[PDB]
Amino acid sequence: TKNKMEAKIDELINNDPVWSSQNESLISKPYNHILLKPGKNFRLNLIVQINRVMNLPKDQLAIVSQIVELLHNSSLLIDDIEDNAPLRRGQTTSHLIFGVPSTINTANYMYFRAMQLVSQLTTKEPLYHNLITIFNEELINLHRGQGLDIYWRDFLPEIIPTQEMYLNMVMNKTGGLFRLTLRLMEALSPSSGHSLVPFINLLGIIYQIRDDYLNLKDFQMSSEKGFAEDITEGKLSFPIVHALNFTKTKGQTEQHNEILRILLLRTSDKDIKLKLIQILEFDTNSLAYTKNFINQLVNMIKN
Amino acid sequence: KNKMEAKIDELINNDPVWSSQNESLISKPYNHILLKPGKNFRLNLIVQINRVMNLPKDQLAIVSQIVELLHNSSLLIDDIEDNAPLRRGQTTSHLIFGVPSTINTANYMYFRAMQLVSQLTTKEPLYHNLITIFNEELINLHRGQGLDIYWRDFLPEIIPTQEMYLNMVMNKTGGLFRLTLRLMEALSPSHSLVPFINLLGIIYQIRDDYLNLKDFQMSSGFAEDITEGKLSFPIVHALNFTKTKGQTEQHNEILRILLLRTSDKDIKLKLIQILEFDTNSLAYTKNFINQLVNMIKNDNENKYLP
Ligand SMILES: O=P(O)(O)C(O)(C[n+]1cccc(-c2cccc(-c3ccccc3)c2)c1)P(=O)(O)O
Ligand SMILES: O=P(O)(O)C(O)(C[n+]1cccc(-c2cccc(-c3ccccc3)c2)c1)P(=O)(O)O
Ligand SMILES: [Mg+2]
Repeated sequence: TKNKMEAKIDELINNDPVWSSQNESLISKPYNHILLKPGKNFRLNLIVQINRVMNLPKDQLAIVSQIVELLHNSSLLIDDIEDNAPLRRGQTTSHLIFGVPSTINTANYMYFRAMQLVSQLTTKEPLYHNLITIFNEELINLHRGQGLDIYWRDFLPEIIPTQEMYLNMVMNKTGGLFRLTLRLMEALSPSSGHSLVPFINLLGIIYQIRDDYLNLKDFQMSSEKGFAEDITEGKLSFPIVHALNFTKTKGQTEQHNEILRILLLRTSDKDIKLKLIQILEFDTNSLAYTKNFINQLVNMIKN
Repeated sequence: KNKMEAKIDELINNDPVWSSQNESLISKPYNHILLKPGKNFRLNLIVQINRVMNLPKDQLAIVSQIVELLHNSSLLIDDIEDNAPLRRGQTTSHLIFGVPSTINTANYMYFRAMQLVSQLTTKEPLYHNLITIFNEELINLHRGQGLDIYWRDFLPEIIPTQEMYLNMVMNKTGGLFRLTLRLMEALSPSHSLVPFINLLGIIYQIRDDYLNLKDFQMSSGFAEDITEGKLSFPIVHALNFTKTKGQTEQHNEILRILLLRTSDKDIKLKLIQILEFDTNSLAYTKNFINQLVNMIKNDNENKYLP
């Protein structure tokens, strides 16, 4: 009724928005699905290990953990949409089950739920301001890194990145969550000089180049060891970046172009992928180059 | 191994490298939607509201920028989520730069927006209030958008009621109206205008749902909401009306057309004719909007406005 309706609207607009625990469950489906995947012990082991120097009390360490786990899982949900990945940790990808729209919305929602947890880290406004800025800064870096990686891949051959460009993209893309985890911890430390940022930056780069490497190496050694999905994706991986620049430099026009063509196919044909990998093995010698580059990186730490 | 060790050492000891060219690459999907008019009515509302807030112009520019970023980014994401081919008569960004880049750019702008919040003030208490406001309304916006998408993609599992729909809108459409307002109120150097902005938000969304069908009916507007299978205000009224009146076949027929995700003009017209001739849903929505607007017009004791 013109009265009851106005009264109902009046009561609706004078209250916070209504949100039930049922509503919360319904929209958390994409996120709950990715949680079932393993790998959480080591990222927690990373946090733990790192704490053996930061000395954070345990309730605080646990909040950092929650923050990082949400950001990380949300990134994976989105990354998989962005890469059109059919699988994640041996399971069907969330966007294929619940659809791209819900998966995108849920992942972004969790970015903000993570943000909200930052206030549970302190009651001291000065520290709080610093933690948010860190949060803000590394998420900004994560997106800058991912944005370049995606652009190079989706607009290939518009830009053939050099090894230097690739490494700057990784510092942003992969170093983002590594630095975010460490920087939050270093701002919380009750310690008493320098940070482990440079170290974490190097760990990030070794992590990413090794990942790029094994994606091809595992497939080359065994078709049932991996799928070499980085090729299907058309990714400008470390070994690919070396092959594309080597070929251009040595004047191997045909090879340079065949590398691009296979990347642009977004193919899942195993033989075509194995051909590209053997091109990197025997012609550009990108695999050995990458293997050696990883080792040198690793020696920079162990030495 | 030292020239290589040297360059890595230089890399890991510096802030990550990011140039203005890199910034340009990444902004392309956002810039594309900028060629979209309307920015003035959104800034108008900002300027008009500022007559009660009176923020110093310099602070008003930053709020306005935070607002533009969030609104444009949310539209880029909205278009991917609805698989929309057009936005303001122009091809949507994701069809041009692809879905991957558009999502990433839109998300990047949410964070650029967030960074601008820290420049509204250096006062530590207030800053936190501003972040909290920001955080809370984005959360609401996603909850609402999440629920809207869920009802659409799971139909016919859940048919919302008018009440459920109104709560979804308070979260979805009210989020950014309230974010804008609440920020301005928190910064004001001078009763809350939040109730008024919520109503404005509800009016804006119902009217949006209404016009999407009316513009098509009065002239083949494409009625994309039908193609999208959206639980719009008229559709929600038609579904619950036929269910209550026990009109089983009309109920099912509306569900069937929505589930078709059809671009067929004749089929879309058939659904509209059900709404006009069977449920009288469009006339019901027209009336419902008028009533909401009257709540503002007949606000003599100024309960809602200042
Ligand atoms: O093969 P994908 O697409 O699953 C990929 O690993 C996704 N990805 C993107 C950004 C960061 C990470 C990542 C990898 C390892 C550890 C972290 C991490 C996350 C949080 C805290 C510490 C470390 C992030 C992975 P990639 O970086 O695009 O190769
Ligand atoms: O027709 P669509 O799909 O572009 C749609 O308007 C998208 N949408 C979602 C959320 C908010 C808004 C919106 C519309 C107009 C103005 C604003 C706004 C946002 C911030 C500050 C002032 C105004 C938000 C639009 P809808 O809500 O999904 O119907
Ligand atoms: Mg990836």
